[PDB]
Amino acid sequence: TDSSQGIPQLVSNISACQVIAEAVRTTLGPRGMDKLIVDGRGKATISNDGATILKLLDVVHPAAKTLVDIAKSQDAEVGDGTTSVTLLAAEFLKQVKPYVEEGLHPQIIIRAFRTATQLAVNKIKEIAVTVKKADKVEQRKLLEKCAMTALSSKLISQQKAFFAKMVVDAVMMLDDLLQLKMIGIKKVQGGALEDSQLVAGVAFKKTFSYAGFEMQPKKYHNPKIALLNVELELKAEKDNAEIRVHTVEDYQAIVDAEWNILYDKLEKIHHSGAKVVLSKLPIGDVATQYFADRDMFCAGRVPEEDLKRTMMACGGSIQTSVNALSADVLGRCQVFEETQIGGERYNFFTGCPKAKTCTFILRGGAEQFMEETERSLHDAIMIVRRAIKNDSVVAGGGAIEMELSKYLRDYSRTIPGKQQLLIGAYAKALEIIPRQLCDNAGFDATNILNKLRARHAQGGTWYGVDINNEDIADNFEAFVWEPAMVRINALTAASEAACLIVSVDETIKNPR
Amino acid sequence: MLKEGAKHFSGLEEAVYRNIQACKELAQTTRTAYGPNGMNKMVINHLEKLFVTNDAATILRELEVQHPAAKMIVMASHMQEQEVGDGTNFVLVFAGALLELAEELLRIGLSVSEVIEGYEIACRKAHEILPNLVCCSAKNLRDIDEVSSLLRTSIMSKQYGNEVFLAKLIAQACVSIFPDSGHFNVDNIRVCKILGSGISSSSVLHGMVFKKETEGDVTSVKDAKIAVYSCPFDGMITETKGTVLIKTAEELMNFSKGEENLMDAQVKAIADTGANVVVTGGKVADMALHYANKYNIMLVRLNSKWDLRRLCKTVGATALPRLTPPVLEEMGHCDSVYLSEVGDTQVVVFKHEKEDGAISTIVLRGSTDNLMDDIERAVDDGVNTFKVLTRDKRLVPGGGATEIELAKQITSYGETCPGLEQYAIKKFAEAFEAIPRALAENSGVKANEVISKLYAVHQEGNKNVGLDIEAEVPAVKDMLEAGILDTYLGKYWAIKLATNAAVTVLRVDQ
Amino acid sequence: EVARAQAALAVNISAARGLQDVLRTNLGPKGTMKMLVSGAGDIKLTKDGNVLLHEMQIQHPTASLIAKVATAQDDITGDGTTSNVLIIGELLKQADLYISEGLHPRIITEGFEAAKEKALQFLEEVKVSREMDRETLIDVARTSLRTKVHAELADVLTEAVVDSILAIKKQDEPIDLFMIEIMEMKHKSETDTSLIRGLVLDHGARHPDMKKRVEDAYILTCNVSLEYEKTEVNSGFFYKSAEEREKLVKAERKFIEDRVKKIIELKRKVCGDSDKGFVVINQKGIDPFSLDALSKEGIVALRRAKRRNMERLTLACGGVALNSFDDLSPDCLGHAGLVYEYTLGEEKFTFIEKCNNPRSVTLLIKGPNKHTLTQIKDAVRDGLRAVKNAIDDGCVVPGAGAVEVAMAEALIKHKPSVKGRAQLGVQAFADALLIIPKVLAQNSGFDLQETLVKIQAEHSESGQLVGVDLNTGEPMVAAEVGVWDNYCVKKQLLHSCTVIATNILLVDEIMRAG
Repeated sequence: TDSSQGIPQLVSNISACQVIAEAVRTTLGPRGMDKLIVDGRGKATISNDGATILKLLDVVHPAAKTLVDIAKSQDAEVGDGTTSVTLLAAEFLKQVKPYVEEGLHPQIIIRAFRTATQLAVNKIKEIAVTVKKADKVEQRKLLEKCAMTALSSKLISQQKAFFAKMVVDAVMMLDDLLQLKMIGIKKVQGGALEDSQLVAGVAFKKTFSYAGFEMQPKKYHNPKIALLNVELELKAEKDNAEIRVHTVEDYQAIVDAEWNILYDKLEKIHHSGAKVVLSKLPIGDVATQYFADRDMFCAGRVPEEDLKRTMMACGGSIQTSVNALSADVLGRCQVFEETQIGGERYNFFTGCPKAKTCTFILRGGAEQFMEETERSLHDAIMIVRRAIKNDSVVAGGGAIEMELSKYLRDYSRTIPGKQQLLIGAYAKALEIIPRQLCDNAGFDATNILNKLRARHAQGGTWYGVDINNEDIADNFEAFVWEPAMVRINALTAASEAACLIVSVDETIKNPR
Repeated sequence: MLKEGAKHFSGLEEAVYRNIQACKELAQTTRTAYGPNGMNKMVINHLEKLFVTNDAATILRELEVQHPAAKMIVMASHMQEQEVGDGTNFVLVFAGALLELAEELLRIGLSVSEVIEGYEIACRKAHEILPNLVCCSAKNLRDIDEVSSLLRTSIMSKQYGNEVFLAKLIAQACVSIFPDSGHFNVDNIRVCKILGSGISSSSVLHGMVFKKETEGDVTSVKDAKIAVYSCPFDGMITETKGTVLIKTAEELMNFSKGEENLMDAQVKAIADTGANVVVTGGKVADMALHYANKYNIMLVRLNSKWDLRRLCKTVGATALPRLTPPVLEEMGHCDSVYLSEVGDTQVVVFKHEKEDGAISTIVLRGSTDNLMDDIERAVDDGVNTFKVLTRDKRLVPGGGATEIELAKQITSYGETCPGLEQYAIKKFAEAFEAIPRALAENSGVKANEVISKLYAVHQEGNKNVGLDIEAEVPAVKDMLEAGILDTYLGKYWAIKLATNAAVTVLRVDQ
Repeated sequence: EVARAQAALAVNISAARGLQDVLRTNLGPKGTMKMLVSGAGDIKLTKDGNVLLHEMQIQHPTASLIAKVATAQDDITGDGTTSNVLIIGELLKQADLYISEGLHPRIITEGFEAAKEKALQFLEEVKVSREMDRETLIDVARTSLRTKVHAELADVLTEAVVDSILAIKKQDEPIDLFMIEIMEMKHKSETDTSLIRGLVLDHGARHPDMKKRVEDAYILTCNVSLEYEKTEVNSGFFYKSAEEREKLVKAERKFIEDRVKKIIELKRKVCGDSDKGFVVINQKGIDPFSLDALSKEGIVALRRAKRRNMERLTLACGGVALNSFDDLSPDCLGHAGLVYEYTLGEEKFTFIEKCNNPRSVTLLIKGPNKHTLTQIKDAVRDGLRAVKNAIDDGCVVPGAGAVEVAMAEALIKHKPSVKGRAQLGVQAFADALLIIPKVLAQNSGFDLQETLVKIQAEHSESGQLVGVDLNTGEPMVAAEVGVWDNYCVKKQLLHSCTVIATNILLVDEIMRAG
């Protein structure tokens, strides 16, 4: 039943909120130091962003928990915008602390936050630029160049331009969501970089070799696919038993009756409807012997992320048994084709009755380039999907961020009062974001930032410091391309995510 | 006192000191609250919703202290919330600021047998002329802006910006469906929390609104015999998977047999109990689901006590576990029952409309409860203030615009009377500025600036501050002719009740 | 471990003042109500000299004796416990000073005797015979109520006080053991102190409001079973044979429906009408189906009105306790012109009143039922004990310290013996007498000597019984005012002082006894 009142708790709230932003300071452009974080569970914990470690960190603070949840409120929407919100609202809170000693504490606190955050979105949608199917691009040529935005921005190679169209394929196929939970991507070690692939359904990286695995079909044009969340192995149904002998005739039997059931278990789906049986869990010898006795496909230990998207793709269901199951709970494609790619026994699933899954298959022939592009795929995905969703496309990299705080430095003159201080703090927050990607561009922030300000006293269309080019210039014409929608989103967060707890300098906690 | 033994938490110094001290320090909330404020309190009763509040009642619910007064005094403050929803963020700071006024006189040595009297005497003198400074009244309660005007101090007092639509929404709620003839009900008209949409989308859906899912069908007939059951369907005997594949192909069936034919007789006697809607405090089994639809019984897959309570309250229900053929002692109250999509969520809607027992229900749509509760808090304290059961609220100047009015009343009357109470009465003419300061604080100026310029307005009735730029430099927001008004009811109480608290709390030495 | 001579004697006078230091803030209308959240651990409020003691758990040995002697006083009085405690340590001050100037405690006490006499004799010498009248009784009422509470709420308590005192005189009882009945009532305001000419009954029934308004009562107060039991018992409990339990359960319900149908026979025999109510009142509970069978016929069947009710019902109503319904007459029952089942707050409080030959006329106090309502519940009772004495004595002297400037000053004028051996106890005695008149007078910001010299001389001049105004600490005339000291009250506190003031004075050594 504990509280700290006044400014002392208020200011105490910001650092707990700020320190996590000091991590993400630039985690979007990734460069910095990344420490592998092993929590008290023995779990090595890392991220491609700020949010996942934020997901991992917990606080007794409501404050430090809010912007967490807020950055998470921004996170799961776009899959991005976390670090942005993570920095900005904390930056506000970071900057008002000296003001807090002067005091902002009157509820002249909360006003200029959201009052000036509309000025941004007032500037956003007026400078916003919309993209279409015939417009400058197929909208695939956009999602190309927005992949060439998102994929290429981090390095890699002209496959980034090749993937730029290739990633858009399953995108266009599945485009509903902002993200890939229907799409997914298959990492392929082997082949080469220049060829990466896409399947109109799930395509299993590897299914797993058994006794009779070669003697079981790797190919079906009519897969009726038992989609198993559950294993069938020698351990699944025991072969161990015994029986009394004054005659040894029963040694064959007491094992054989159990043997029949391992058979019968897998066979009963096999007999009912099943050709293909995909288990995400082991298949052992004596079971797969009957699966090899069946020679209607056996799988085990296979990815469920593919197997449940196989349910998505096929129309069958993830099966918690091999029994009690119908022929409809079976997955279905017009293609079961296993042609091993590298070490991956590679199941083609396509021709599905629905094919809610269409998965891009990234093939590198090497490990490094892929996971860099696979990380850039999420980039492309989070963008190229959203580039369709909101066709109005703002530009990042201090495009408006320097252009907003430009006016939002210019907006200071008309304010004066207690919140003109906020206006300056609100302004340069926009510019504290590129204030890193400057360093990621190798640039000094401030001079570059001040240039950009001068460059926004000269230019100011898309101009900004782009770690994309490591230059300072128009972002949207630099192919810095993300929809203008996330801006309002972040800016609805930015000023407002800060104003929550600064509305509270008296924060009560209880044991109960 | 002179003993190693006996007892006390109060007395001597302490009565003069500790009993006045923390009771004041309680006011920090009400010092920042009651009237437009952006200032809030994150109060964590650890619910995993970290609760923004300015409402003293649920601020003081956690607060526990050895000071017997501050221990007690929250009573009168909560006894206040019972009587009026608004004015409660007023209660704690006014007396709390009015307290140490006497303690300064105690430093002067003005007796406890003396000072509080003048307060009490001017507590009279207030409540003497306090009804004289009544101006308006909230008359037609179906009308929006006679109701939303009272609301426009009350929710405003709790919270500032959201107030306006709320006041509309609450008046559009028509808590006047209760004729307010002496009739008002907090459960029948209820808040129903809906995650998402807008809080501008937060509406009033009349009936009983349960965000819990209507399962399967809707009621057979709209005057239901409403089956409200804590555990009608827990499952009878559940299925298993043994081998991390299947247990046995043979063992599967017998448990569905017990499940089905029981839940046959179960839901058949949910049909034989005549239930048109079966309302399940626990889960539902798909068999009983199938049975609930065949036997034609509206099914509610899950129910919080929020349902079950109001169900027991409204329906006359008793939420019951059932593995057995049931009987309804619940019956219905309701003349209507539905699945409606409200919050654009499929919702269990029990419904009817009357004057009395009538359920006409707020449905709040907000991304969280901290949204839909503290605002509800802000909301319902106007809904609570709507509860007068004198239909005309006798609306005084709102926003505490009667402060400056009584202030010169009491200070002139403090001039009249002689003796140490003349100070106490003039001290009673003081604590008025607390909320004008509490406003001017969250607004950012001193009440002096405010109140002296409102000592320049002398008799005004209209102008008083808040949270706004008008409340800072101009020292003026027009709180009588406003749209922002408050009843005389909470005026009758808070000035007297916060006094009733402050009466004996200096007297208590042990 | 021991404390020799003055040490154990220092412990005596030490603890005494904090008691009084409570009383200087606890005495009279000048005194202040004391909330104790510590004392018993309970959350409390009190004004009295006796009650604040016992409420505390008191660890000091000197104070282990102290809650004892005011108890028997507060029994009789209700006031003067707020006073007697003052004079004792005020006497312990003097007695200390005289051994501080050197003396034995014996040659101290020796002078108490004639001083105690002449003052106890002055009790006779002063004693004001006041014809005991609701007006005068209001005054003796409110003075103890003002002593403990607001003069406002004193007069609020005074009525119900002076109400039931003439009503217990109606019972020919000079003391009061009945119509002492103080009924807490669930309310938003303790402001209401009322009188019920008959009881306030507890449970109308678990099936409520059967006949809620009974304007002619035929009262059967019956410890019988209309709830015998409806539940599962074999011999009356759970036996080892489960099948043998429910065999007797129906006959348990049937023996109820024995008594139920007897009422259908009885209400018929008694009433034949819902107009003049036949009233079942059960010391046990009553089955709702008993209630239902009775309620629909216009019968009110009360359950679990306590044994105090079973008496006062049988008593106040001219009622009866008849433990078999069977068939009975209305005159086989008592009668009350009002039985009304009344809900303010949670419980429905059935008011059986206009009770013929009332042996209990209930004093209603509405309120939150807090220590607050208790705070007006004790003063009334205390004020009741005061007017009880005011009924007891035909002589009540003024209050407000008017007695001692008549009493002490005389003993201040003269050693009763006019010899020094008395002076040793007379200086101590006559001094300690003036604490009550001086304390609240000085508590009001009015120096005692200047305040006393008036009220002293104002008695010396006028021969007047001359009071203090307890809030304004000024000389007043308490003969007219109504602050008035029962001859019963004031006498024992003198003894209560003396009896406890000698041995503790005479004990110079203390030691751990085990």
